[PDB]
Order: sequence, then C-alpha cells, then structure tokens
Amino acid sequence: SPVIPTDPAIETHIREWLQKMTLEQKIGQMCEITIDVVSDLETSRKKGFCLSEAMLDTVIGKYKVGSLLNVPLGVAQKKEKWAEAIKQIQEKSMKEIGIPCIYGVDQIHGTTYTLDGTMFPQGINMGATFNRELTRRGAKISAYETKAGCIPWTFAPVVDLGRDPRWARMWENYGEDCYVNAEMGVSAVKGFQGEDPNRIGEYNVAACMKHYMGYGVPVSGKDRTPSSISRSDMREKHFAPFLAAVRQGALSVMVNSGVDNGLPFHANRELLTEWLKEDLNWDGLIVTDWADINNLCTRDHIAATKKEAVKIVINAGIDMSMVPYEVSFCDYLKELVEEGEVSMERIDDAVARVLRLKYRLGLFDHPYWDIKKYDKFGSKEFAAVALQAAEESEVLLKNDGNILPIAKGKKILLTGPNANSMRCLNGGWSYSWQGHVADEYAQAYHTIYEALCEKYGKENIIYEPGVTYASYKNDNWWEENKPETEKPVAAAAQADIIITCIGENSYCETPGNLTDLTLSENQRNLVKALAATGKPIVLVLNQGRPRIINDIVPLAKAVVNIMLPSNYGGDALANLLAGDANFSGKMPFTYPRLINALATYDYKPCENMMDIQWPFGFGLSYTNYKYSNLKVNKPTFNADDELIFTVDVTNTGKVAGKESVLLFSKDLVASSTPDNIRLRNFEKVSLEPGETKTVTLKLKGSDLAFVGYDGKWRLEKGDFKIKCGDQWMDIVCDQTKVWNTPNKN
Ligand SMILES: OC[C@H]1O[C@@H](O)[C@H](O)[C@@H](O)[C@@H]1O
Ligand SMILES: [Mg+2]
Repeated sequence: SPVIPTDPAIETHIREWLQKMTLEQKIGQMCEITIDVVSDLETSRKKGFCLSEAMLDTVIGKYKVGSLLNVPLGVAQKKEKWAEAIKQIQEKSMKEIGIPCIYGVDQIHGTTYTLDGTMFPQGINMGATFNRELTRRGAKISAYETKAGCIPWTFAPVVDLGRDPRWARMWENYGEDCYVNAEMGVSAVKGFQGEDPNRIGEYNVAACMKHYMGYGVPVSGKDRTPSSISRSDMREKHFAPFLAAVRQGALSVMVNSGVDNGLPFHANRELLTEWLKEDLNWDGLIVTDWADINNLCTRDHIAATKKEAVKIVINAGIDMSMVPYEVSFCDYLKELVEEGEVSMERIDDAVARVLRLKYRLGLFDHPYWDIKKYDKFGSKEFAAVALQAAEESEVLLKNDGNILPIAKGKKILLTGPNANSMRCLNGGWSYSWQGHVADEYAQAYHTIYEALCEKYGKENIIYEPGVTYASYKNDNWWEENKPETEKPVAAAAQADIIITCIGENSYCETPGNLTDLTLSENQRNLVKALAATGKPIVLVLNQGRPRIINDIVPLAKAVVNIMLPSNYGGDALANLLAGDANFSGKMPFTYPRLINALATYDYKPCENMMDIQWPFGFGLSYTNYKYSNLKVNKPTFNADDELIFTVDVTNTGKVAGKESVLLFSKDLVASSTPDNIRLRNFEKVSLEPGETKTVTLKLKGSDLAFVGYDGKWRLEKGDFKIKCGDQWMDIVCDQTKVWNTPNKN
C-alpha cells in the first residue's frame, strides 16, 4: 500500500502535464543546474548577487531546466537577496516553461546559507541529546527560516551511520547507531515537512534523506572510496533510517556518491528501484549527488561516455540529475530516448515524480512569495531552542574531585586553538561549504572566550592560546601556526584552573580526509606542558571526529566533549561549566582510545573474548540517578506482541537535571552471531532533586528480530536480556518467525 497517500487532484494535473509536454520539457524537468552557471559574477562582485539574463535564457528558456541548487557566490546571502533571486528565476520559469523551478539548498543545521539565521548543533550533537522533540523543533525552525528566503527544498536530513571515525562526514549524521539515526531522521522530517506530506505549508520544506546508502563506512576512511558492507548490515542497519523516514513520508532521497561491491550506488537498480521505490510503494523523488552521473564515466569507468552514464543512471531509477554544470545532459538524454535506450515509460515516471514534488510544495500556485511575514526569523524564541540543543548535546566525560562546576570568582586560564572562534564551533556547512568564513558572518554570536567572559568577567579570564589554527588557504583545515607553548605555561601561575580547547578546525567532505586520527602533536604537547605546572586541567573537545587522545586524558581532571555545537555552543559551555545548566548529553558514538583498536558499541562477542576511551551512551552530570523496578507486561512474547517496559528513575543528588533513559537488548543465542548489545528505545525525562518518575518505553516483539545470513528478518525462540540504565531483566520469545517480505511491519 502507498507510504504517502495518493492525492487524485495532483495525479490528474500530472497526467495532463505529461499528455501536453514536449520531450525537451520532460527532459528539462530531470535536469538540475548549480547557481554559478546562471550567475553574473563580475556584476555580483561590484553590486551584490546578480543573475545573468542571457544564461537564464539558455538554461531555463532553451533547455527548459526545472531545478537550480546551491548558494549564490559560494557564501550565505541575506533572505531578501534569496527572495529577489528566486523571484526572477520563477518569473522566467513560468514564462518559458509554465512549470515552477524547484530550488534546492543545503540548509544542514539551520540555515547554512542564509545570513543571520538560527544555527543549531550539528547532527552528531543532536544524536547526543537523545531528544526527539528537540530535533523536531530544530528542523521546524530551519524550515521556517529556509522558507523566509523563498527556498522550498532542503538537502537534509543526513542519516548515514557514523560508524567510522576516520570519515570527514561522521559529524553530519546522528552517530554510529541505526535506531538513533532512524528516530532522529524521522523527527527532522516531521519538523521540516509538517504533518501532511501532500500539502507542505508556508513554514515547512520538503526534506531529502542523504546519502542512500552505506556512505559512512568506506574501508579506507577516505570519502567516496569503496565500502564493503555485509548483506545483513545493509538491510538491518544502513537501510533502517531510510525505511523509517520513507514510511513517515519523506518526499525525496539523495543517492550515495560512492561504491560498494564494485557498483557505484548511482548505478544500483536493485537498491534504487526495488528496495526503495517498488518495495515501499513510494512516489517521491530520487536526486543524484553532485556530478555523480558523470562520475560513472570519469571517476569509476563503468561508462565509456557521459551519455552511456546517463543511460545507466536514469534506467537505474534516478529522477533528477545534479549535473550540475552542463545543459548537455539534456542533449544526451534526448538522443538516448530517440534511440530507444531509455523508454518513455521511464522518462514519464521521472517527470511525474518531479511534478508531484512541485505540487506538494504549492509551487504552481505560489512559485515565490512575500517574505515580510516570516518575522520570527533569527528571533530570541528560536535562539533559546538552539541554546537548549547545544546545552543538551555537550557531554561530560570526566569530572574528578567534582572540579566542575567552577565557582564564580575563580581565575581561569583559557588555552588551545578552539578557544576563540565560531568556525571551530560550527564545522562545515556553515556560512561557506568548508565553514572557513564563519568568523566574518558570525560576529553576533559568542565564542568560548566571549561566553566565559560574560559568565565569569573578562578580568577573571586569562586567554593565552599557545597553539592556534593557521589562516585559511586551500582547505588547510589541519594546519596550525608554530606553537608558542612557552606563553600559557608562564601565565598559569596566575590561574586556579586551566581549560584547554582542542580538536579540529572546520572542513567538509573530501578536503577533510585525514591521514592520521591521532590528535595533532602540537595540541598534545600543549596539554603536556600545561599539566606540568601542577594546575588542574579541563579538556574541551571541539571536533568533527574523535581524535585519539589516550596520552592526555590521564593528565586532565575533567573532559567535556562539545563536538560541533555551533553558534550557541560557547554560551552552552559557559552555562554548563558554571552549573546554571546541568549536563544531560550522552555519547552517540564510541570514542576510540587506540588507533588500531576501533570498534562500535554493538560489536560481536568474538571481538571481546575491548579497550576504548568512552562508550556509546556514556555521560556524566552534576547529580546522580537510580534506576529501579524494571518490569515488562509480557515477559514471554512473540513477534506480534506489544512489549511495554516501565522503569522508575529517581534523581538522588542535589540539583535538577534531565536523564536520557536508554533501553538495550541482548539476544543470548542466535543463528547469526548476535550483537553483544543493541539500543532499542530511549526517552528523556526531567527530574527535580529527590523526584522519581515512571518512564514507559514500548517495543514490538519484532524489534528484537535480526537479518539472518540469507537476508531475511527473523525473530527466534529463545532468551533475551533487557538492560535499562543499571538494571537487567530476562524475557523469552516463545516461537520463531521468519519474514518472507523484504521488510517487517
Ligand atoms: O551540495 C549538494 C550536494 O553535493 C555534495 O557535495 C554533498 O555530498 C551533498 O551532501 C550535497 O547535498
Ligand atoms: Mg536467540
């Protein structure tokens, strides 16, 4: 049955577009071109962003191109500028084609490419909140502020499995667990789109699930190099968030640029047409990632010509090509259709999907609109939500002697290269693609230094970085200036405590590839030199990947992992360090300790017959929580039962906080060697000092199924254990079920 209901009025409109459209118009609707192609750059340098009328005439008038993407001039623009540009684009599209353009933008964590928007912590941070509602509210705000520039389509959310800490895109998704990505991805989709996928309202956008699928586990750790994914992992884990999002009505999917089992995913008919469109009966849009049809020819050599690559990818089930420079795509596809290599059935289906999306977004009736009414843009109300997200994502990993919180009045030596910059805090997909320009445009927001000054007074903060990042040149995200560790060491005698901010500078995608996961040698020497002053040290980790720090964690009294908390991350940190907020974040991935002992939390028991830095689900706070009375309604169950778990959680310390309650399962014996432990549900609860609450968490029996060797889901007769916080119970499945459908439920 269709995952998104059929709107007959939309289908009727589509049928009558398809009867009347020229082949050139149809092909144009399957083509997407990046904004640079239609930009007048010399006039833009002098007078601000300006489109080229002549190039619009070519792209839209002659070739009938149905979609544009990307940020004008490679840098975030004012919403007024966005709106003026999209207006001109739509006036042209309605005049020459009669079909409105769909403009896609990478608004990744709030409005990446719209100035003065509300910027949220990155995906990995949102995972660490274990707060679905907060993720939803973040996406709702991003949608609102995206539509404030007349943009209807966001290339988000990202639901790759961040299971490889070498990978430059580990931070874009919600971490290493497939359940966390599925649930948060669904929360983002609901926020972005609203509750009716057929009528995306004024303040909502179409979501795009990225990057279908298995993108996050390249064998070498290098971006867009081959993964080697097992049959069971592909169905059970990598597919899981896409399955969940599509069933909630996500309107579009972007395909994985990379390769597995010798096949680029853009050429994988089975995964695109069968697993996605046909098995789920899903009428949404599949779009390529950047240049990926041409990559079949030039990068991977599975096509002799670009034209042969078009044939392969379109026949594999792609609907729209992110070319993104060459209107010649249209010529090639037309030739293929005339030759009989690509059928009209396939062209008509692609165009149906493009038009359907456009109708769902109301673009025929409202191709652009007045933006005056979007008066909550950049508001205090929206910022308080981003601040909450940031507070809830920053993880307390170590606190010996309860050195935190730090009392107002103590003198703080602030050190390290991540201590005074918004570029660090944001990472990539922030004002520019690499994030390199963040400090030019993020002056209204607080760096770590600025926030600590507001909390403790400028007079109580001594800032001597010792090590700083070099100025931007050719994606030198790794490069630091010569260390001057001599300086903060000398200044230490005047401080009570040292906070050292370390990790990475901003990068995005392939330029962010690393050759050594170990934290920078200069950064490690800075921490060692400071340790030897005898003053206590608090490490602040600000990075897109968990850099190896096994030699410096023993020298630190406390450690806070902020990951990429973005524009309110400095404020959040200061609020947490002073106890005005209480820590609640938990690790959404496994932090490795040794460079050739990398592992995820759901390892097979042969892997621990297990030496890591901090595990998945770990996080401290300024209070403690007791779990008791773990019960279930049906201790003996089958696939079709609803299991209802309850547990009492009591705040036994002296201050209020939020506890993320995680529910894990363990299959003791199975026909495939079972994951040692698996997250199955979670729920976050607020508790005052001394307060108990009964937390309810529900599962279907079939949630304890796994994908067997033969590719089929099975729930087997036998024993399981359930772990919730500190507490364990026994349950029994009383009968085996094997599914003949590709998916459960
Ligand atoms: O910018 C459009 C697309 O281009 C590619 O570089 C990235 O992999 C995608 O995440 C992005 O949505
Ligand atoms: Mg079993």
